[PDB]
Amino acid sequence: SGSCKGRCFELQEVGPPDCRCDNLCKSYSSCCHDFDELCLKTARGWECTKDRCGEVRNEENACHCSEDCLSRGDCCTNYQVVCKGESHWVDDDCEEIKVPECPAGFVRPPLIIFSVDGFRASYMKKGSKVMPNIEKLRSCGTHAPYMRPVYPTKTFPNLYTLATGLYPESHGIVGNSMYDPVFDASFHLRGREKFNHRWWGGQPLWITATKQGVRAGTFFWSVSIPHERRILTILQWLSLPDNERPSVYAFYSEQPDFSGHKYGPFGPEMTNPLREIDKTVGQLMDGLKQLRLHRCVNVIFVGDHGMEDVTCDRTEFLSNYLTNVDDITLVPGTLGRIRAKSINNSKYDPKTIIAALTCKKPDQHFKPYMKQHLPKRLHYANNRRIEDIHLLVDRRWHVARKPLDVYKKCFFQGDHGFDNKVNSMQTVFVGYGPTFKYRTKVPPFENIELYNVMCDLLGLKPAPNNGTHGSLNHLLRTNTFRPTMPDEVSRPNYPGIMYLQSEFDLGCTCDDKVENKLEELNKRLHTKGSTKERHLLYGRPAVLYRTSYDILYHTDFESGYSEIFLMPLWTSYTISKQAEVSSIPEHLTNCVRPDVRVSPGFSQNCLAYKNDKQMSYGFLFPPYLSSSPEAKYDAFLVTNMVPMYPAFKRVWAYFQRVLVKKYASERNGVNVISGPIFDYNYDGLRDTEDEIKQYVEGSSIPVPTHYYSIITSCLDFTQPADKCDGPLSVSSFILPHRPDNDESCNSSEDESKWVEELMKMHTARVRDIEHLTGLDFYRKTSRSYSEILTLKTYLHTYESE
Ligand SMILES: *[C@@H]1O[C@H](CO)[C@@H](O[C@@H]2O[C@H](CO)[C@@H](O[C@@H]3O[C@H](CO[C@H]4O[C@H](CO)[C@@H](O)[C@H](O[C@H]5O[C@H](CO)[C@@H](O)[C@H](O)[C@@H]5O[C@H]5O[C@H](CO)[C@@H](O)[C@H](O)[C@@H]5O)[C@@H]4O)[C@@H](O)[C@H](O[C@H]4O[C@H](CO)[C@@H](O)[C@H](O)[C@@H]4O[C@H]4O[C@H](CO)[C@@H](O)[C@H](O)[C@@H]4O)[C@@H]3O)[C@H](O)[C@H]2NC(C)=O)[C@H](O)[C@H]1NC(C)=O
Ligand SMILES: CN1CCn2c(cnc2COc2cc(Cl)c(C#N)cc2C(C)(C)C)C1=O
Ligand SMILES: [Ca+2]
Ligand SMILES: [Ca+2]
Ligand SMILES: [K+]
Ligand code: NA
Ligand SMILES: [Zn+2]
Repeated sequence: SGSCKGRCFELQEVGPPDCRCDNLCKSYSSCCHDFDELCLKTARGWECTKDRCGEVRNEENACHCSEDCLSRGDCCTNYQVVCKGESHWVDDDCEEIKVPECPAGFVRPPLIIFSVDGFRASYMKKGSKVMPNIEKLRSCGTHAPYMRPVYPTKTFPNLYTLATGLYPESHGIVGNSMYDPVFDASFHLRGREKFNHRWWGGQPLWITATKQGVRAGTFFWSVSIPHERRILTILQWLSLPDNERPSVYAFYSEQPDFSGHKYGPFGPEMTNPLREIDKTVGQLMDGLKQLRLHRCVNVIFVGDHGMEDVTCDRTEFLSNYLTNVDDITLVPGTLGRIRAKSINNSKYDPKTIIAALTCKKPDQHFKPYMKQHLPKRLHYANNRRIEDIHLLVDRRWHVARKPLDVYKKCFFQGDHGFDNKVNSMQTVFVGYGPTFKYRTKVPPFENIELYNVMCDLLGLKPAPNNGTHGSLNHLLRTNTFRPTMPDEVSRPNYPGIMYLQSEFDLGCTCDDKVENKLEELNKRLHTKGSTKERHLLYGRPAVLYRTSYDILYHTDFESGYSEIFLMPLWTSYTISKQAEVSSIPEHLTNCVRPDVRVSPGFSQNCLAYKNDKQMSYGFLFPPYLSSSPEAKYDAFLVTNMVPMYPAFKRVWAYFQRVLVKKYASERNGVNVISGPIFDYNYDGLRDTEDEIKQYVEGSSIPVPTHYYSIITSCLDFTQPADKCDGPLSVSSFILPHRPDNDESCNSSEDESKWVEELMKMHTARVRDIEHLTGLDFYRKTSRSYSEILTLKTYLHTYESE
């Protein structure tokens, strides 16, 4: 005589073999004997009808149309519509919600997270005619045109990111399928291992809430609970008394993802799943309205990822590239992860595998990487569950090991998982409620930001995460989070002229014996910082760690020079729309000049570069853009030199000689901050000096793993970058410092055919560069700090609209 009565969908999960009545009884195959009869009632379906109005409460029924259903909180959601002549929520005009309009005893507005699997961003416009409820939320509330998922653009990684504010590499759910070599265990969609708590790192919202005294409803719903029942359960929970009622709830829909896989993102069959999801939204909103909570609850309508057209004929097979294909294990599909089939195979060499997968067919539809060489914006490396070899797959394609795998399983027309900047992978965000703004459209943002906001909505302190708290304040009417700029840890030195030329023995020559007093005070003033206001538009960056460095001023650029790394941490310069490009004179071709402000012992030397047959050098401030022949000499200072592989110099030279001036023309001047990054342990964080794995031969000169640039101008491009009154515009890059161009399959062509495509692939947020350098940018603008935080999280994705 099993005991689920009274306990249907329990919040305090009890301990088996005492029988369960919650969303993980079904998932464990261990429900109390009568769960299905008591907790999954369906008799008479989900809608009141005229003839049910005022009925005699009968507890077999799925939901109720009896008089007493409201204070019980178990009416069918259309009860007041059918039996009281009330209107559907979707038929009421939008009215601003200026304050929460909540029953007494509510201590904060509840939050409902309505998550929709595979809801591609473009469905909001393309399906608007068949989703009236969703369209009301979007138009009346706060929405973005799209929301960026994390990579990989799969379900578990994304939903767990939403819950935690963490990148996959930090929370540990790095794919829908995974092998952990520490546990020696596999995580799969089908089956039970995925439930073990050691997979799931960070602190998800339901725990953050509970630890701070805020009760949560379930986040994981069994696939056997119909959607209408999930909705009714939420509404029932919302009717509980004060001391038991949760404040945060989640609803999950497996659609439109399930149908998008079968039919493709825009298959004609997709219209019905979109209508069904809208109806479910309408049920929730009508249900809240009956409870007088429709102007009390904050609702978030959010997806995990989009959906692209993918068919079994667009499959790449590794057996067409590798003679040795049976010696590897592939995690396949819309990304590839490769590891050895046996770790006892001493033959298995990842470099030979990468080499055999690189630019072998002319329109090859995947590109192989060592995971540390993946674009840093993906943040997809610092986890032992991520295999060393990664294949980034072109949108619309699959990769598989051998052809049998794809014909012992074309059944599907849709898939997802690709690079998170791909337009088809973008998803949705709408926020509706008293805490969200009214009829407001906000720019696109990343789903890692939402955890912080959900915490702000609930009055919770978020666990440490990868969002930038405050960057989404512009979504919110109140409960904004007002952070303070991080404190500078190291104050700069400001060295004057302290060394004579003969103190330097650098192996460096400069054939420059090229000797007024009007001009002599002029050069002195430039060295003392007289043009700094022009080249350092937003103040100097703050150094957020302990180190020794010098500010160096010049006519055309300013730098923060590290005595520890023997090069600039940052170099900052402004190029106006009218700047002229010039070429390096021959009296200066291999010229490098001692910097008499900086000791020989804290300087680079040219002999190390001569000796190092693989390493050459470039400059952070480009000599090509110097303002005068006198100022050009500053660009050849040893303190503006950085180590560069010759293959990388092709990239860098094209950027400096062609692209910067192009950007200045297009944007009405640009301010550029460039520098090195050292991330030898691929954790996305600045390396300390003891982490550096490579030096210029025979020297203490460390070799960067990457070079960054941050390119800022006026959002109103009719104002010049140096005289901007309002909001700013930025694009940035973190380019991999590689000794070959194997990544660029067209690299034998001229740079105008491949360098810009490389830079687009390695586009970056300012915030990414901050983590990687320990610098804080944009310290002195006339803009609000939250606006600046938004700017620092911006990613220029170079996708069409
Ligand atoms: C994105 O946001 C996140 C969150 O803010 C950032 O991640 C943090 O990065 C911090 C710096 O790397 C990191 O701090 C370390 O924590 C160690 C203790 O960590 C444990 O406890 C915490 C707290 O509850 C917990 O969060 C951790 O969770 C990780 O591990 C579990 C497995 O048990 C996973 O389930 C979970 O997914 C998570 O994994 C991720 O992080 C770990 C590293 O912590 C990675 O290896 C995984 O791949 C994955 O990315 C832990 O359970 C602490 O020991 C470290 O301190 C060492 O270093 C300093 C140096 O001065 C020293 O003071 C310490 O004593 C210690 O040094 C000694 O140990 C060294 C290492 O063993 C040893 O080599 C030395 O010789 C010394 O003896 C360090 O403080 C913090 O853990 C994570 N948090 C999370 C959740 O990931 C992330 O950086 C952000 N990303 C970007 C790009 O900004
Ligand atoms: C295959 N699969 C997919 C997801 N799923 C299932 C059942 N129910 C859920 C929904 O899960 C969530 C919903 C939300 Cl909204 C958030 C947040 N934030 C987090 C989760 C996780 C997953 C528990 C982390 C299921 O069978
Ligand atoms: Ca999904
Ligand atoms: Ca690092
Ligand atoms: K060299
Ligand atoms: Na190449
Ligand atoms: Zn899917």
